Amino acid sequence: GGKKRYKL
Amino acid sequence: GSHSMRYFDTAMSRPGRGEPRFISVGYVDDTQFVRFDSDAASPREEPRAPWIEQEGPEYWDRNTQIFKTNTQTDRESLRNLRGYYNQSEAGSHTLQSMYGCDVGPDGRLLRGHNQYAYDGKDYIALNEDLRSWTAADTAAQITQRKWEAARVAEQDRAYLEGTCVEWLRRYLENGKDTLERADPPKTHVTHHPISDHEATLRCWALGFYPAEITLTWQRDGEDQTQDTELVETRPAGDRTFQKWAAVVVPSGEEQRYTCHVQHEGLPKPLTLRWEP
Amino acid sequence: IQRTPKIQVYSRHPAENGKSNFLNCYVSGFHPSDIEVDLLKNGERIEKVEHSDLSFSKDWSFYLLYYTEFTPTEKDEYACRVNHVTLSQPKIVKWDRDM
Repeated sequence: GGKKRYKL
Repeated sequence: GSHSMRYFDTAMSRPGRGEPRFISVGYVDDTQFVRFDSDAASPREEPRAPWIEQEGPEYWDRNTQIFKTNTQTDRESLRNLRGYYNQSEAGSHTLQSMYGCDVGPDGRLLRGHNQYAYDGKDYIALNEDLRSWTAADTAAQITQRKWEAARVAEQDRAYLEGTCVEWLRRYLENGKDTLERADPPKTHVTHHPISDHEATLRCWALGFYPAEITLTWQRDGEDQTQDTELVETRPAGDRTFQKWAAVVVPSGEEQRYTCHVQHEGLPKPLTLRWEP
Repeated sequence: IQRTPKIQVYSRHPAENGKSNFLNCYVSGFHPSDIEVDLLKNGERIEKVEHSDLSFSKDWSFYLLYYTEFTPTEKDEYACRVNHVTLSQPKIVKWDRDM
């Protein structure tokens, strides 16, 4: 399962 | 250790040709199991391996949502990135993400990963402690400040130590017949005369999985590292890989050469020689 | 930065004239990801060519496998034509049954 990542 | 789950996300802007394309492929070791492409007629997380198909509707929906959200976030990051580097809106740029976890034979976390590259160059990475960051430059330091302020590393750690390791363990169980099976290489040495004076000895390894392998040629038991031509391990297309190493030897001296093959599906490493 | 594609043309199984097989063109080590690959049969483009989902290695360079079912013969020449931003004109690599 993936993960919601954060904006750089 | 023995297994890894990893996601490889690529966001590429294309000014004048729509919004930045986003693609994400997930792998368990050298086996791809999912893909997502914002350019698909109807973008959704889809199975690319048999053992993942058993996951329910809820699994596919949640991951489709996670990737639609990552598509939006990478588009926002590409915009930010352009500003960090004082770049114009006219050029095409790439943001890649590589994240996941590795587990030992006992299934416990060996290490987590969460790193980024902008235009092919390392940008920022979560350190092995899953608590701090390494920024490659002053633009990445802006990202670092922001992530530190929002305590982002804590969330990543929670994912990498829990959710991630749990999924990998579940995939390993569901796809054990292939994921946990090492197919040893089928090996042989070919011989190709170049002139009356030299011939090429090529040592082959085919049908092996996983991709990790070492092929080395020795002359009189001495490694021929500088004189060996090695091609990059390549996918055969049936989940297995192939590779070869060649050496140009003087005619009549072929028997002084031996190829050594090391692969985890081999009980003991092989030693081969050209058998005319 | 930009990296030029490494290219390998080969069959899934050792070639045997008359036996059906798969012709592969594996392009790797390139950046950025836009690349054009055609599998050629006697200079002509093969239309039934599929490819893997874009992925990349630990060093961030991309890799793709393009493939098609084919039956090797003694006469037929096969090749892989690749174009990328790092190349002036398409690079063509001929299939060598022993490579």
